[PDB]
Amino acid sequence: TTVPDLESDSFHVDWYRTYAELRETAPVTPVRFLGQDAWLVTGYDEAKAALSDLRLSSDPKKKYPGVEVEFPAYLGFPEDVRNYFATNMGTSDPPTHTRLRKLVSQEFTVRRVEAMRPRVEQITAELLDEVGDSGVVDIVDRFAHPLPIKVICELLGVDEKYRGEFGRWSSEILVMDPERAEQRGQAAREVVNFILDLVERRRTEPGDDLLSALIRVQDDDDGRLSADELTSIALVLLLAGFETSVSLIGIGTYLLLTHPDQLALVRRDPSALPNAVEEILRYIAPPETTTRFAAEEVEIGGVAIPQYSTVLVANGAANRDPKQFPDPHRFDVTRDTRGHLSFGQGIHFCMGRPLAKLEGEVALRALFGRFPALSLGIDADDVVWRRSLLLRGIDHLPVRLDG
Ligand code: HEM
Ligand SMILES: CC[C@H]1OC(=O)[C@H](C)[C@@H](O)[C@H](C)[C@@H](O)[C@@H](C)C[C@@H](C)C(=O)[C@H](C)[C@@H](O)[C@H]1C
Repeated sequence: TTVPDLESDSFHVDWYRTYAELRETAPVTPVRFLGQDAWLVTGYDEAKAALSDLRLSSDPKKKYPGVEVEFPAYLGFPEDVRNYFATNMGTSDPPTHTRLRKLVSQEFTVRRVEAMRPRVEQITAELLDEVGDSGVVDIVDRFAHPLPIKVICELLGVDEKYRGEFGRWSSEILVMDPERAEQRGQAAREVVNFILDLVERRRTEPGDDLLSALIRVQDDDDGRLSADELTSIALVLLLAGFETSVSLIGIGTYLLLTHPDQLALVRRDPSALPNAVEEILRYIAPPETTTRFAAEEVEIGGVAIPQYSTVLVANGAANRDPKQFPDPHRFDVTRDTRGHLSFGQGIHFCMGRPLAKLEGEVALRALFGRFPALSLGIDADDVVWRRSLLLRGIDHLPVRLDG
């Protein structure tokens, strides 16, 4: 009877209990969000099927007779701005998707990511060197945020003097508040103008960075990245390239800090960090929901999703489905996390997984290694969770360097 409003506090306050209640009733239920009807998928089997069903399109640019396609994530976005944000792998369906992903896969490799390991370690050490030996500091502004932003900038050839503004615009983009739709759309245009210039500079002065490489990437069959494709891929790589890791590092720091046994365990055993990263992602997936558009009627979990429906796959909620992950509310750094959906599922499976695990592992290892008595600077229940279903995270986290 009562259709859930994804804007309500129920989805930002102890929201996993809310997901649990829904999943129990119907793993595929109708919901309201940003003034339109949608379907929320909270069951694991259902979410995995949904992401595996190509009839559920990822392309917001496709047009359908009498329909006005509206992806929640592009709230306040002019059409040209949307196109700049949506002409990449994550916003494409095969065959376009296939060639774009393959072309980008030729340069965004494990080798290139591993080559960065030394940089990630040095950047991590320099940031930690600067916070001191004691007292309180905001681990986000001083570590979780600056590390990923510097790494992605180095990967995409973004000179130092051009790194002080986009962080602000990206932040605004993560929140989908109807009240600030205009400010959100304007932050998006700034990002677009920033990318257009970056591409211009890189075309004019090539380097050994990923963007320079993508500008040259080609293949007999796949062809190459068109100007629009190159610009849009660069844009997403920039944002998705750091915001996710910022969430991972912040949430991971908070989780380990608020779970004595898990904290104590990690401090005693190092080789437990890698799986901890996986469990941190399973427990509180940054990309809580991922959007899809039903190009045809699609039945998921026995529910007929009508054609033209907006579908929100609750990746995060799927990771807490007790049917897939027993005692889903227990943060256990030793649990077998195989199968979680925090990196997606299917053809759109995260392309940056290698880099994310590298950053998370290097960051958490260094932080908890450098400060053995690190502790939260506030009560666990007082942490402020970013109000976003697009990318969950923590934007301010006080910590006591010496306990
Ligand atoms: C912990 C960090 C990360 C998480 C949790 C994460 C998660 C995800 C998820 C859920 C998807 C699937 C989206 C969908 O199904 O529509 C995805 C796709 C993707 N991710 Fe990540 N990601 C992370 C880091 C990265 C990084 C560091 C980069 C860039 C350097 C990146 C680039 C991409 C790209 C380009 C895709 C598009 C895949 C495609 O459509 O073929 N990711 N990511
Ligand atoms: C504002 C809308 C966009 O969001 C962002 O770029 C966010 C900053 C990123 O954190 C998102 C959440 C990523 O981490 C991945 C899950 C998906 C990504 C790779 C896509 O391709 C996807 C089309 C995406 O660009 C849009 C949803």
